[PDB]
Amino acid sequence: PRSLKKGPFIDLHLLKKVEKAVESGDKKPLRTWSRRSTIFPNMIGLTIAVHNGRQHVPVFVTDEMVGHKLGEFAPTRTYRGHAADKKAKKK
Amino acid sequence: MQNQRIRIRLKAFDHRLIDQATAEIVETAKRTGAQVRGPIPLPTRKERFTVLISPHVNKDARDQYEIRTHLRLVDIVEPTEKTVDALMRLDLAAGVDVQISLG
Amino acid sequence: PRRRVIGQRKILPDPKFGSELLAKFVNILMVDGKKSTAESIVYSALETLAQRSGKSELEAFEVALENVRPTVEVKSRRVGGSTYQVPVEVRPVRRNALAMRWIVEAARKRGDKSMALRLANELSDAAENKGTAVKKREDVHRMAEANKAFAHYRWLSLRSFSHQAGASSKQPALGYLN
Amino acid sequence: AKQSMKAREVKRVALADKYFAKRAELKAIISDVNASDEDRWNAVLKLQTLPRDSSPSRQRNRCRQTGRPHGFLRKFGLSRIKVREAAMRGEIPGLKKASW
Amino acid sequence: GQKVHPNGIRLGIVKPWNSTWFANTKEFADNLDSDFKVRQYLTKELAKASVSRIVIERPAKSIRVTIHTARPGIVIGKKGEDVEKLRKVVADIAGVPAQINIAEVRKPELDAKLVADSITSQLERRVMFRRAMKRAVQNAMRLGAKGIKVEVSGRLGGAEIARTEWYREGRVPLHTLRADIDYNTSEAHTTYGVIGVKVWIFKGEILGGMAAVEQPEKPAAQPKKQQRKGRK
Amino acid sequence: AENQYYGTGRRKSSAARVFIKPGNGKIVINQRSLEQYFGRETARMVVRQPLELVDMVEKLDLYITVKGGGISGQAGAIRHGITRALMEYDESLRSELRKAGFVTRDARQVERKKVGLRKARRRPQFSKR
RNA sequence: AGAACCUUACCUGGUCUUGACAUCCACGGAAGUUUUCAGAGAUGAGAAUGUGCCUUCGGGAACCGUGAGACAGGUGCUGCAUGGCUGUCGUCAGCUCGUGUUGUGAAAUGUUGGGUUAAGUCCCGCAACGAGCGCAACCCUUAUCCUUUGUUGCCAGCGGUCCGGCCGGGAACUCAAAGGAGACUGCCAGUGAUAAACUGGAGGAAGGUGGGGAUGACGUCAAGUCAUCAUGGCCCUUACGACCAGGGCUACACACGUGCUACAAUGGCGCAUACAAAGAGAAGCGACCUCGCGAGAGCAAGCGGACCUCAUAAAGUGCGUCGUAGUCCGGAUUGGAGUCUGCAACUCGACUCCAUGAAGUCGGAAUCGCUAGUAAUCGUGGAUCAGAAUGCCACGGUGAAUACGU
Repeated sequence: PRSLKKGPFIDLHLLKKVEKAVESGDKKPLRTWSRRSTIFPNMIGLTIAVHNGRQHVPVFVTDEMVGHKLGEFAPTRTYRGHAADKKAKKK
Repeated sequence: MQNQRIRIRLKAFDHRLIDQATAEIVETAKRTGAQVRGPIPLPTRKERFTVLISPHVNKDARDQYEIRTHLRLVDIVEPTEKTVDALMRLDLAAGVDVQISLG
Repeated sequence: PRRRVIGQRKILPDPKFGSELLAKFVNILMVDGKKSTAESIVYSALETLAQRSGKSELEAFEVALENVRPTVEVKSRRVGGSTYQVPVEVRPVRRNALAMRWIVEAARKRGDKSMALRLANELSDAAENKGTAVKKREDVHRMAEANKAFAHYRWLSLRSFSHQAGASSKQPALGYLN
Repeated sequence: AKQSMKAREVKRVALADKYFAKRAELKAIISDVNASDEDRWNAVLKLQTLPRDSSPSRQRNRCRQTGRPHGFLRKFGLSRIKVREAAMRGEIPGLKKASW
Repeated sequence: GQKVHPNGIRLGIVKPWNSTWFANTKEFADNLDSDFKVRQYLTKELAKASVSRIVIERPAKSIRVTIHTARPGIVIGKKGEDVEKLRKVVADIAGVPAQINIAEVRKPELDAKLVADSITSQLERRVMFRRAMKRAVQNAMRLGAKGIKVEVSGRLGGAEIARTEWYREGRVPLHTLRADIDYNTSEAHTTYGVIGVKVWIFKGEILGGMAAVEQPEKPAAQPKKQQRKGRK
Repeated sequence: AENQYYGTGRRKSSAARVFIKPGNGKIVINQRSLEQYFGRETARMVVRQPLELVDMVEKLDLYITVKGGGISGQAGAIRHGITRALMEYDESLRSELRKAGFVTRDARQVERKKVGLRKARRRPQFSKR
């Protein structure tokens, strides 16, 4: 297994996004480039739009996803299935 | 066996140049001191390189370059201060760097 | 091809007994370069053989190397629309090695609970001409009596031969106009 | 070849000294086992984002002459092709073709 | 287009290296890149002279330029201002202060880069090349040496095809390790693009211009050389 | 005549140094016993193998020094060092031992791992088409 | 030659246009460094340390932010538009320069024959004469071995003594870096047209240019690089430039090229047991140390590497043990915990290690290197090197069948 080693991360980018977001409880989805960032208690009930490189994809932040990174809910690679080859695109 | 009192070390890439530069230091030490030895060969280091031979592709043909590095030690069992004074004064080489520092 | 005559290596007696005929045996007993094991397998086999008959440890090895020995070989060299086979009588260095190969080729499938036993059983057996490589002999001489029919692009070779101080008849042997 | 990876490297070495010097020893002090119930406090390790391009993990340097990436050799400060042009003409001390 | 480069295997015996200094591994790249920068920017200044080689050498606390020339006076200029300006910039590039000497001039008409500047001038200047290859060869064999090869490329006459031509005469060894032997590949521009000449010239199979050291170890240095063999 | 005759025991670029003398049949290896140098090794019957061959177990006393190589091999050189050292009991001694191979050094010399090849001679494998 | 971002070309998202980087001008700031806050970071705004260089004492360069130009910049396009460079044939054993002669000339001749070879090597010989290129050689290396050194090298003997050169000491001895020695079909014999040369003899490590490397003809193939770089033609230059970030080739329906290790018992299991070479360690590694199952942790003498360390070198050996059952071979996966390089380990990073435990029993079509230190096989170190080697380079362990014949 892999880990986060030993130091403390809160991410600089989510600290400053979250501080302005919490004050209303919630507002419209926060435009996020931070795919490096873990999910945290401070972020519970926010809606984080996560750039995947092509576009932002909405991740709804909630208690069950705190063991995880923002970049896990938001996808990257495309899988061609083998019922039959993928004919179409998905955005 | 003996314990190393002091280290004088000669480092070069040209093998004839180092053999000549130690033999002359050895001469200076017998002429300008009393307690000298004949130069210890010491093992030679060699660094290994591999590169292409064409700009692009041709995996089979390849190139290998070598660079050799020669180490002489002398090991004068006692230098007089007057020996060390002549050594550093009559220095002028480029194929060899002579080291008199200790560590 | 080949401009001049080129030589062969010579095996120098092994380090744990002092025999050339054993140092050549251990060389084909080698798997993954490991002659220093193939030595350990020869001497451990030989000693099990030595309980079976005490007059020599080499008894059943030395007679195996005579009895399963092929005396004749069949060779192959394609001609056009045909492959054919052409018999030759074989040189002693390969007579000896074929038999050494065949004793060890049979041993590694004997399934016995130690390789020293596997090799010791196939030697006790091939010494009495009852074992696994009596068949390997039998076949290799059959081919050499059967393939006496064929020649190398024969119909034109048979005039070419007759003027080169050859016979009025098909020579069943390699690399001659026949 | 391209100028953009070489430009990246030129701008990076000034940002190594400017961002990175003050963070140099900071991994051992604030994070690892010496930061057992000492430091380990978020507010000084959110400050390593400025050094994020300046990070030891992008101190890959490549050719020193051109800034050109891939196939590098640290001992000359060159690469395969650029070592070869100078070895061919003897421009590098002690370096020759190999036989033994 | 074959062969590992002909002068490159010769670099360890009776051909000198183009540079000679030593840096103890960790500083060897920093010294190699400065050794290049002195090559590149110094030759820019002497553009108007004619020069066959550039040799850069680094003792303690010093950098020594050797330069090899078509004549001794060509780099000095009027009243040494010129050669001070050369040393000025060698001192600016290098982590040390600078010395410069002009070498003794020996076979400057048969030397690798100076014979090839003479031959490249004909193609550069777009002369017919009906007689050139023969007049190049006539003058190399009239001034000295034992054999020459010239190969000329860059689309002779202005061509829109690949177009090469060549000339060998006398003796030109290729797989030889002993003596210096002079090769140059020129690069030069004209109206239609880059042109280039590959020039092997062969002066002698024994040449004393770099030779092994005067003594072996065994006769050299101290008269009483035998050890005590212990006895501290 | 000298205090100990000496053999150079060359096999495969390893040197068995072997000082032979008259004594009571003994062996010394790297200033210790057989159990020390050749601990649980076949190497102990190796070093006995040249001493049996010329029928001299009970007549040579020996002092043996050896470096480099693999252990079964170090002994294999000592098997050459013991016959190397023997030359002078009689004038033919060296002629007969040279004819059997036990003075004769392993005339095969290393081939360097070669440029452009995966070994010394091993050229790439390609089907490429 | 060591793909999270970087790298990276590709694609998208923020943001400016002299611009990442140079000179030159305009305007604020010295650059360098430290610091709060907004902003994803870029960027921007403010703060404190410093206030250098020159001076029309205004103000500028330097360097940075801003702006405009000349201009910088382009993995921009074209490899029948190129230069520089290298690959194929092939170790083919041939190819060419100078010159004459024979034909009207294109072109022959030599460069073809007999004998022989690594060889245009060498005996014989014709219109081929004269001569060069490949090969042959010098060359480096190795092997003994001659030679000098005598340590961080060695130690028949001698001392403390675990019998380690650590040390009192000792030179019988490898041994290391360096001059290099020896081997030439020259000797002798058989063969071969005298003969090159093949084989045998003998001393020596070794007889067949001693082993190994260097080593590659003129040059078609229009082979391939505009992406090392030179560079004309020739296009953008608010960009076919630049900062910053994220994402990818490491995708999955699969096939294929290659290498690894395996499919056993020649082995593996447990316990005990042995010796390497070569090189890396100046920015770095590092004994002992105390913690830790290990990895690692945090401290650190010490180092300059023939002293210390990577590193327990493994395979191989000892003993007892195992039977085709995918096991007693093989150990992949995956769950889980400890650890690491870095703001940051999710797809795409490393390491230790606990438990369970598959495929595969030598495989169709396909398919390659090798003449002997080779092939095969086993481990090591290094080059690269943030973090990652099955690979490359070299090294040492152990080390094969045969080469009749064309």
